[PDB]
Amino acid sequence: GIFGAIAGFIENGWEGMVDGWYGFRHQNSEGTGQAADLKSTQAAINQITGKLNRVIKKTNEKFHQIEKEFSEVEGRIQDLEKYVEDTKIDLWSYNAELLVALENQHTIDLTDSEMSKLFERTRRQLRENAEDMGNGCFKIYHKCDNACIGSIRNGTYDHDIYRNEALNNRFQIK
Amino acid sequence: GIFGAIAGFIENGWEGMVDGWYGFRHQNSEGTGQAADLKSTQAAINQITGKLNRVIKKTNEKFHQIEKEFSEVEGRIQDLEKYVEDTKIDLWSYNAELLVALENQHTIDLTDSEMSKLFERTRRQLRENAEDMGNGCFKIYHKCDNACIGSIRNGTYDHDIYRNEALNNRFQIK
Amino acid sequence: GIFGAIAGFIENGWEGMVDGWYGFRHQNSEGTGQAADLKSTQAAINQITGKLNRVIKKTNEKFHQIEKEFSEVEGRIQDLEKYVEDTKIDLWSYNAELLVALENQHTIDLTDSEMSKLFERTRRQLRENAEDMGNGCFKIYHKCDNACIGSIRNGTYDHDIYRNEALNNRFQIK
Amino acid sequence: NSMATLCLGHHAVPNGTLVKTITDDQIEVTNATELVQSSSTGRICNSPHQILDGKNCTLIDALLGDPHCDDFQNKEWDLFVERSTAYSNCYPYYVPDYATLRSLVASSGNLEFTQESFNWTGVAQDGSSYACRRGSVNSFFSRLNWLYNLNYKYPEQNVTMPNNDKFDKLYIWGVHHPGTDKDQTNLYVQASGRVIVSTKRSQQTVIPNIGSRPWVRGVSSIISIYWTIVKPGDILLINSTGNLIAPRGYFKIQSGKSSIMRSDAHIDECNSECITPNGSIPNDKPFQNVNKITYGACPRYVKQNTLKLATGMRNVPEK
Amino acid sequence: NSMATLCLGHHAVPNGTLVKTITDDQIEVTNATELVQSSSTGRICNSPHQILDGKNCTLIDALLGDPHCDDFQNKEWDLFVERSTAYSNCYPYYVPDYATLRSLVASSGNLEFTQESFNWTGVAQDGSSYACRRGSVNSFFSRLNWLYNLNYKYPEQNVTMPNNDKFDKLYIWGVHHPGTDKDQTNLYVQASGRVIVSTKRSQQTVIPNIGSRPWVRGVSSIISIYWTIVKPGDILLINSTGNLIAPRGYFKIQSGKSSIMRSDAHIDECNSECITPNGSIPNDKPFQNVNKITYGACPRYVKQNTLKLATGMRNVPEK
Amino acid sequence: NSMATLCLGHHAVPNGTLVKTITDDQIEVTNATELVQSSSTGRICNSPHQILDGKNCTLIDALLGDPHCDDFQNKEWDLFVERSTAYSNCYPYYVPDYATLRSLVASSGNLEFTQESFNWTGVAQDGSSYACRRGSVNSFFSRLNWLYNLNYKYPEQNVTMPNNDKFDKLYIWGVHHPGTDKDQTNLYVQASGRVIVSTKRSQQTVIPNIGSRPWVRGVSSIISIYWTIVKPGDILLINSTGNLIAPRGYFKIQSGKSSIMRSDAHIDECNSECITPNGSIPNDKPFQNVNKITYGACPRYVKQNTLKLATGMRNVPEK
Ligand SMILES: *[C@@H]1O[C@H](CO)[C@@H](O[C@@H]2O[C@H](CO)[C@@H](O[C@H]3O[C@H](CO[C@H]4O[C@H](CO)[C@@H](O)[C@H](O)[C@@H]4O)[C@@H](O)[C@H](O[C@H]4O[C@H](CO)[C@@H](O)[C@H](O)[C@@H]4O[C@H]4O[C@H](CO)[C@@H](O)[C@H](O)[C@@H]4O)[C@@H]3O)[C@H](O)[C@H]2NC(C)=O)[C@H](O)[C@H]1NC(C)=O
Ligand SMILES: *[C@@H]1O[C@H](CO)[C@@H](O[C@@H]2O[C@H](CO)[C@@H](O[C@H]3O[C@H](CO[C@H]4O[C@H](CO)[C@@H](O)[C@H](O)[C@@H]4O)[C@@H](O)[C@H](O[C@H]4O[C@H](CO)[C@@H](O)[C@H](O)[C@@H]4O[C@H]4O[C@H](CO)[C@@H](O)[C@H](O)[C@@H]4O)[C@@H]3O)[C@H](O)[C@H]2NC(C)=O)[C@H](O)[C@H]1NC(C)=O
Ligand SMILES: *[C@@H]1O[C@H](CO)[C@@H](O[C@@H]2O[C@H](CO)[C@@H](O[C@H]3O[C@H](CO[C@H]4O[C@H](CO)[C@@H](O)[C@H](O)[C@@H]4O)[C@@H](O)[C@H](O[C@H]4O[C@H](CO)[C@@H](O)[C@H](O)[C@@H]4O[C@H]4O[C@H](CO)[C@@H](O)[C@H](O)[C@@H]4O)[C@@H]3O)[C@H](O)[C@H]2NC(C)=O)[C@H](O)[C@H]1NC(C)=O
Ligand SMILES: *[C@@H]1O[C@H](CO)[C@@H](O[C@@H]2O[C@H](CO)[C@@H](O[C@@H]3O[C@H](CO)[C@@H](O)[C@H](O[C@H]4O[C@H](CO)[C@@H](O)[C@H](O[C@H]5O[C@H](CO)[C@@H](O)[C@H](O)[C@@H]5O)[C@@H]4O)[C@@H]3O)[C@H](O)[C@H]2NC(C)=O)[C@H](O)[C@H]1NC(C)=O
Ligand SMILES: *[C@@H]1O[C@H](CO)[C@@H](O[C@@H]2O[C@H](CO)[C@@H](O[C@@H]3O[C@H](CO[C@H]4O[C@H](CO)[C@@H](O)[C@H](O)[C@@H]4O)[C@@H](O)[C@H](O[C@H]4O[C@H](CO)[C@@H](O)[C@H](O)[C@@H]4O)[C@@H]3O)[C@H](O)[C@H]2NC(C)=O)[C@H](O)[C@H]1NC(C)=O
Ligand SMILES: *[C@@H]1O[C@H](CO)[C@@H](O[C@@H]2O[C@H](CO)[C@@H](O[C@@H]3O[C@H](CO[C@H]4O[C@H](CO)[C@@H](O)[C@H](O)[C@@H]4O)[C@@H](O)[C@H](O[C@H]4O[C@H](CO)[C@@H](O)[C@H](O)[C@@H]4O)[C@@H]3O)[C@H](O)[C@H]2NC(C)=O)[C@H](O)[C@H]1NC(C)=O
Ligand SMILES: *[C@@H]1O[C@H](CO)[C@@H](O[C@@H]2O[C@H](CO)[C@@H](O[C@@H]3O[C@H](CO)[C@@H](O)[C@H](O[C@H]4O[C@H](CO)[C@@H](O)[C@H](O)[C@@H]4O)[C@@H]3O)[C@H](O)[C@H]2NC(C)=O)[C@H](O)[C@H]1NC(C)=O
Ligand SMILES: *[C@@H]1O[C@H](CO)[C@@H](O[C@@H]2O[C@H](CO)[C@@H](O[C@@H]3O[C@H](CO)[C@@H](O)[C@H](O[C@H]4O[C@H](CO)[C@@H](O)[C@H](O)[C@@H]4O)[C@@H]3O)[C@H](O)[C@H]2NC(C)=O)[C@H](O)[C@H]1NC(C)=O
Ligand SMILES: *[C@@H]1O[C@H](CO)[C@@H](O[C@@H]2O[C@H](CO)[C@@H](O)[C@H](O)[C@H]2NC(C)=O)[C@H](O)[C@H]1NC(C)=O
Ligand SMILES: *[C@@H]1O[C@H](CO)[C@@H](O)[C@H](O)[C@H]1NC(C)=O
Ligand SMILES: *[C@@H]1O[C@H](CO)[C@@H](O)[C@H](O)[C@H]1NC(C)=O
Ligand SMILES: *[C@@H]1O[C@H](CO)[C@@H](O)[C@H](O)[C@H]1NC(C)=O
Repeated sequence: GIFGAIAGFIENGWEGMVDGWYGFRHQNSEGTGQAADLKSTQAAINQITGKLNRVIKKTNEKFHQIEKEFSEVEGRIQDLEKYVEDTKIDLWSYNAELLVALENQHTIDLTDSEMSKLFERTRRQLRENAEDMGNGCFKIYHKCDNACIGSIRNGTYDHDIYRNEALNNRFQIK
Repeated sequence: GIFGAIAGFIENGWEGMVDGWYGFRHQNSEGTGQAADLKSTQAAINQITGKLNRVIKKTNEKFHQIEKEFSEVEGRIQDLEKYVEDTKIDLWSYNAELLVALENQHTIDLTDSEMSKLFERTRRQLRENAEDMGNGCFKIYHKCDNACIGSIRNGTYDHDIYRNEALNNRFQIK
Repeated sequence: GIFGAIAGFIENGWEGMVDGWYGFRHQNSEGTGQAADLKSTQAAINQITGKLNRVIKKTNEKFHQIEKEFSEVEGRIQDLEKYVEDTKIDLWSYNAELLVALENQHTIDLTDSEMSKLFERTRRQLRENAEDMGNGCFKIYHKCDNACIGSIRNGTYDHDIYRNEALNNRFQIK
Repeated sequence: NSMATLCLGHHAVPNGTLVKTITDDQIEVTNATELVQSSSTGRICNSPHQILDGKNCTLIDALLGDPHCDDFQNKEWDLFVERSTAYSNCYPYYVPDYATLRSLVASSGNLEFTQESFNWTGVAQDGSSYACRRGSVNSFFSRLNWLYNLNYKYPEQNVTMPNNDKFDKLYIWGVHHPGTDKDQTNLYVQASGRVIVSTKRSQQTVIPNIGSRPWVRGVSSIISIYWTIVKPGDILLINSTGNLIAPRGYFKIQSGKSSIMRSDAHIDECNSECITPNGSIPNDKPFQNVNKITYGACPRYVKQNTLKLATGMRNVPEK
Repeated sequence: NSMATLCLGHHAVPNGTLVKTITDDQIEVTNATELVQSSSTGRICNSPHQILDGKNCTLIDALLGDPHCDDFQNKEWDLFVERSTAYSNCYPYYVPDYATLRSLVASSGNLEFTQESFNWTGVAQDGSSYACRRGSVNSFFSRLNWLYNLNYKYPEQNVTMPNNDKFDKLYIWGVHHPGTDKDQTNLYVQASGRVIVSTKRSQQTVIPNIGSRPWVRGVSSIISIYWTIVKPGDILLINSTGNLIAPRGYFKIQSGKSSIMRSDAHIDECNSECITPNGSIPNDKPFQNVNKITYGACPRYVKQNTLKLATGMRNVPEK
Repeated sequence: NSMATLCLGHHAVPNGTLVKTITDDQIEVTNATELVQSSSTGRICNSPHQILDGKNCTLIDALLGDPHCDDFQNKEWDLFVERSTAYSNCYPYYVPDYATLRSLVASSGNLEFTQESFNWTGVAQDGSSYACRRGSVNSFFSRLNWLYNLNYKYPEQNVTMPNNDKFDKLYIWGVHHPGTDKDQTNLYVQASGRVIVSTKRSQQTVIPNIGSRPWVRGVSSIISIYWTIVKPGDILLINSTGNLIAPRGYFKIQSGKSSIMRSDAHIDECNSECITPNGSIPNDKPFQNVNKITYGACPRYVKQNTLKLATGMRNVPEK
């Protein structure tokens, strides 16, 4: 997409994540795990549900119109009755083709955005205790048990407690 | 929006910034102030004025056309006269409805952009002397008087002279 | 554009680059060089070729239609044959006018996007061994010969073997 | 040095669908939905729209009163369905602006007939014909009154009829074209004549033309069918030397959602807002590919038979 | 503390507006402007377009030359405005394809009448009637010449009139259908006849039908109004046995921005390029909701009564 | 020296191109491609569409068989080209709804004529005229048979001709309108006359009007031209007591992609899918400003003369 996160610096998706659209995978001292993120998932879904309802509009509903098939050759007036209906169908076929094209381009780019937004939210939160590895993963430089991981996934991660521990693990003689 | 800054990590907008659209707000030892950014404000207005002028403007000038109302039952030819005009009205109603949805979706996204661009442009300036608190505010690790703050609102902020002081406040026995 | 990279934090473009759409200029002990990045150049081209091929798409083969120029005064029926063709032309003119403006707006944004992607690719690649000068350039804090530079542009820069040398230059007395 | 990794990722599916975008032509998202209804059941649901199956009767034959169409008298409808197997079994006729007369009656929505007493003096009424047999017994169109000679005489006729109600009134009448100058005198005694049917706002004048016509059900003659709308405060004014196929009354002409459609589709017990000639179709989708002829709340006909709208991110499965 | 905190942000307002987007139905921005014109003064501006208030005269009644329409001779317009209070006050007439004649005269944009002396012989000219009365004095359609018997004779006419100019000529002629057989012979001595009006390109034939018509203003007769256009180098050629309401000349007929509109709106002294039957509306918006009938540089008629184009960012306010 | 700088950038060109966007009216990009095709050679390419050069004959004149148009008999076309230098050099005629008969014959795509033998009796055939000369030798339309009296007798023709084939049949015929009552009786020894042409589905009746018409090639008469289509199982019934311009057979009517266009452009041995009255144009672009009249696979006509689609990024050169 235009944000380069889905099909971009995230090498692939997770078929095994069925409780959301965006989520966390972690590896720490107690083991490994996976957890969907509800905010980003609900953000993307509510946008796609919204545009979907505008598209299935619904309006129209016509009753007595013009005849559109003819069993006799008639000439001028019939040439017009056909040209009008033909003109209209091409114009609506165009609208329908362009609508799906524009919408799908936007459906992809917004789902790309929601991924990038969840990454930036996580980046700001970790502050100076983690480095971006480049694949949507963070290396967290301090002991971060399940409580610490959970405090990131919910938005209550206090970087200050781990800052001194993390800053030392980053700077030395590697 | 798609950049997640307005109605994003910026929790709300300053209802009392009457002199601009985007701007700064500070607190140093001297006092707390506020000032709008002319560059980002003018950028957003000129794009919105631009699309406004394309959307207003002529030209639809029509002078002798078909009769749109009828006091008599006439049948076939009036059926067609009605169908042609009704067909035209639905198509334009669609064009108008879709036009406003696309413009407004983009009017919102481009303003969200200009917020994020001013932020990133600022972080490129402070380089290694400040940290992103994640809410839209920077924490600056050196003494920055009002002339120093004012030097951030223009390209004049020379990070080289504050680097040694800032790094020490960032890294110490914490 | 909306990513603030082209005509943005990159002041201007390089008329000296003709073998790519995006690239690297570098400066080290051995001197200067210039190489185009194929992956990003190709990515922006494949999209523009895609939309160019969708826009130029065989459709619209019509044969016997209505008459559209008249050499007699006939009134009601001719008024309609003209209103029909006139209504149609205005509609396809609007479709044409809007299609160009959307595709052109998107083409600018998406090319601006690919420049930003390449920058964020290079930034993550350098980890903690360089800093953003703001002009679109990175200041690398270690000895990086032409071979080293090559590994950066080519996904093979191993930041670990320079991290100690780099951090020593970034923090010290200066 | 006990570190920890935290990875951000997304949603992926084994069974993606290809959608279409501004830049790519086929691209795999996790999920999409169809926007073009392309299938029908082949049957017309009997509700919500009040269907009136014409069967062997066309709307005009029912209007005029073809004896085998008597079961359509005073019938109302939301959609009249004309069938290809229909026929005519009464006197041979032809209607200039047939399409127009059929159009305005179809949109009226009813065949509600109201009789009126035209003061014909000196003429024998209720003319019959072998070509329009009502079971081996002779008769004519039910809503038309054939005037012929009474005691080897025909007086030049004149009658007024006003519209004193608050609604437009639709009058259907005709003019007889005998096939030989023999039949012309044996019916109206005169050699040829004029029929002048007028209102304050309209004017109609017909001259009969004697001459042979294609043999149909016994007779080589034909009737021409004409219609006249009389608005409130206006007048209908017949004036005729002969050859007049007189009206018996008016039809209430209304405006509403009513229409007509040609289709041989069977009518089934179900419910569907949208009707097409080849069957009822659903209208949950915004576009449809079944037929450009529709009636009711329908999707808009388009040339495409499929347009998938993406409802998910790009699918990037197991690499 | 060696501290300083720099915050970046965006402005906001208390009173934001809701707008439609691709994603959301109602979302609050800081400022939007309306794109649909939905109001009018109720009055028509008489500039920059040259308006012609028809008053009690229809464009057809001015064309033919009604007495009370005398004030429209040789007049021009850009927008002719027919009123609902209009009436006729001359001989009863009817016009086949009235809609077409009105349409073509309206687009022509003038009534500039040129006199022409046709060479009628043996026939009384300037016939008048009790219906078309210019005071107590009986007179007739100003642009029409009623031909009738002279010394109890009417000789079959034949008269030419070539178009020796460079522009199109428009002739408005007619045919008389009298109520009685007696009136036919008092005016034209002979029985019903043929009026044959052809050109090199056109061809028109009318057969007068004597009959009783709706009694109007003293007469139970009627006049069928027809028209003819003569090309440069072409020739108008009349051949009438009788029953001819002959023309006094031609109208010049060229093309341009002229048209006609039914409306009862008063006319003030303002300036608005866009006219609707409801009055003038300002064309500063690209769409409008007043009327589908428009004349001039107008916004395009849509079905919505409001489309708010957002001209600001999201409104995010308080907590 | 412990230092190395890596700059990232994008290219530029010295000469951009201005394009339109949603935001700007003009903005510079490195590249664009035109979308409006607004030029042509001025020459219709004779392939891949079967072109037929009408030269001096309107399609109606070739249909009827004007002598100077005998080349065009039994021709086929995908596009018939009518030239402004066309003249008519036979008997004078006019066609009510000329436009329709021109439209339907042009859409049928051929002039394949099949001769049939009607059993005319007591009547002289192959009537010729001084106005329609085939080499200073009097003759007439090649597809019309002029019937007149034989030995002071014109027995009432009555003849049927059924369509026992798959293809529909198109018959062309006419009614002669003599100038004087003398010409009427000299040709048909009976005043007036009558022509009744019937199918089971259609009925055309014409009464010839005697009267002087504009002098053309020595005659003051004229011929009305009529057409009639007969579907399989149907019948063609002609009943004339005089003044019939009989047919000689039927035209084979088909339904295809044939049409007709007015131009004076020359025809070359090139090849182009799209045809305009200005010569062929390339259909590589999606829109065209050449003409709203097109034939075949063409770009859609728009009003803009240029619409540039950006094919590159913003062009930002030396500051
Ligand atoms: C002007 O020119 C036209 C055209 O030529 C001419 O019109 C012709 O008129 C005659 C009049 O009789 C008519 O004759 C036939 O009509 C019937 C044809 O019916 C079908 O026959 C076949 C299939 O069924 C098929 O080939 C045909 O195409 C058609 O579909 C037919 O009834 C007639 O046959 C009669 O023969 C004797 C006559 O008594 C009887 O033994 C028959 O039963 C039948 O008629 C009698 O039947 C019933 C029995 O109960 C009886 O009650 C009734 O009274 C009737 O007398 C003929 O074959 C032509 O069809 C018709 N042609 C067209 C094209 O219309 C005009 O007559 C001419 N004008 C003048 C003034 O002469
Ligand atoms: C064929 O069939 C038609 C149908 O009937 C028939 O036509 C009919 O003809 C009669 C007589 O001509 C006509 O009768 C009167 O119609 C007028 C309309 O009536 C109402 O409207 C008026 C207001 O708009 C007003 O008068 C009343 O409200 C009225 O109720 C009516 O006006 C006429 O009245 C005049 O008739 C005679 C003529 O002398 C007098 O009795 C009256 O006073 C009146 O005016 C006379 O007096 C004044 C006094 O000074 C005098 O100045 C004036 O000049 C005049 O002489 C009509 O009589 C029917 O309307 C009409 N039917 C229609 C139209 O449907 C044909 O006659 C039939 N064909 C044949 C050959 O017989
Ligand atoms: C009702 O009223 C109409 C109109 O008032 C009337 O129609 C008129 O009828 C007359 C008689 O037929 C006719 O008169 C001559 O018109 C011909 C056209 O003239 C045009 O030619 C010019 C040059 O071509 C051109 O500039 C103009 O457009 C001009 O108007 C004219 O050719 C005829 O005259 C030739 O023919 C006669 C007959 O032989 C000869 O006597 C003449 O000398 C002349 O040329 C002769 O010489 C040439 C050698 O050069 C020779 O080769 C040739 O054979 C010929 O003999 C016509 O006489 C009017 O044109 C016509 N007008 C209209 C409008 O139709 C009706 O007749 C009236 N109805 C009744 C029942 O009476
Ligand atoms: C188109 O424009 C032309 C140009 O003006 C018009 O032409 C004119 O037509 C009229 C009518 O056709 C012509 O007058 C007739 O001339 C003929 C010439 O032969 C003449 O026979 C006829 O008189 C006959 O008609 C009378 C009708 O009342 C009969 O009663 C009478 O017949 C009886 O009388 C004789 C006594 O002599 C007895 O022997 C018998 O008892 C007989 O039965 C009489 O013979 C008319 O006078 C006129 O000449 C002509 N003008 C020109 C310049 O050619 C067309 O009329 C016009 N057509 C339209 C408008 O449709
Ligand atoms: C909804 O309702 C509509 C209306 O019926 C249906 O749409 C029609 O579908 C039929 C197919 O079932 C279409 O008919 C086909 O198209 C062509 C039309 O025939 C042309 O060619 C002949 C001469 O060859 C001309 O005379 C004629 O005027 C036409 O120009 C043909 O190509 C097809 O012929 C095929 O069938 C015959 C046997 O039947 C074979 O022998 C042939 O070789 C050939 O293969 C056929 O006739 C029709 O055009 C459609 N549109 C209409 C009628 O307007 C929908 O199918 C129906 N259902 C749905 C779900 O939409
Ligand atoms: C600019 O000029 C135009 C032209 O007149 C005006 O448009 C008219 O607007 C009025 C009011 O909106 C319309 O009048 C009303 O329409 C009602 C519904 O219309 C349909 O429904 C009935 C079914 O009952 C059909 O029979 C009918 O033919 C219509 O198809 C009618 O019901 C109204 O009747 C009256 O009675 C009811 C009582 O039930 C009252 O409550 C109503 O108020 C009303 O007085 C009435 O007919 C009218 O149809 C419009 N005309 C046209 C041509 O569009 C604009 O209003 C005017 N101004 C502006 C700003 O645009
Ligand atoms: C259509 O074409 C047909 C061709 O068949 C044509 O039909 C013919 O019509 C005429 C008149 O309408 C018929 O003539 C009649 O013939 C019968 C047969 O015996 C006679 O009895 C009639 O005599 C009466 O008519 C006289 C008229 O002056 C009276 O004076 C006399 O006293 C008699 O009452 C009359 O002559 C003719 O028979 C038919 N043809 C055939 C083959 O039967 C018809 O006219 C055409 N219609 C058009 C062109 O409109
Ligand atoms: C509309 O309806 C009216 C009302 O009936 C009708 O008017 C009537 O027409 C008849 C026919 O013209 C008139 O009756 C006439 O009466 C006079 C009395 O003086 C007679 O002279 C007439 O007889 C003629 O008949 C011969 C032919 O057989 C002629 O050659 C001869 O010369 C005689 O004149 C004729 O019978 C009647 O007077 C009028 N009016 C009324 C009130 O009856 C009119 O015909 C209808 N309009 C149509 C049918 O178009
Ligand atoms: C146009 O017609 C109207 C009818 O509505 C005339 O208005 C009336 O005319 C009478 C007679 O002069 C006056 O007494 C009334 O006061 C008028 N107004 C009404 C009845 O409301 C009008 O005079 C006619 N002529 C014009 C407008 O020039
Ligand atoms: C934050 O993490 C804690 C674990 O310490 C958990 O109990 C809580 O539910 C999380 N917050 C939310 C909003 O779920
Ligand atoms: C900011 O930069 C420009 C150029 O010097 C000017 O607006 C202003 O003087 C500067 N402000 C400070 C505080 O230097
Ligand atoms: C990328 O890897 C190293 C960089 O020095 C080099 O050996 C290799 O050739 C590079 N790739 C290409 C295509 O040259």
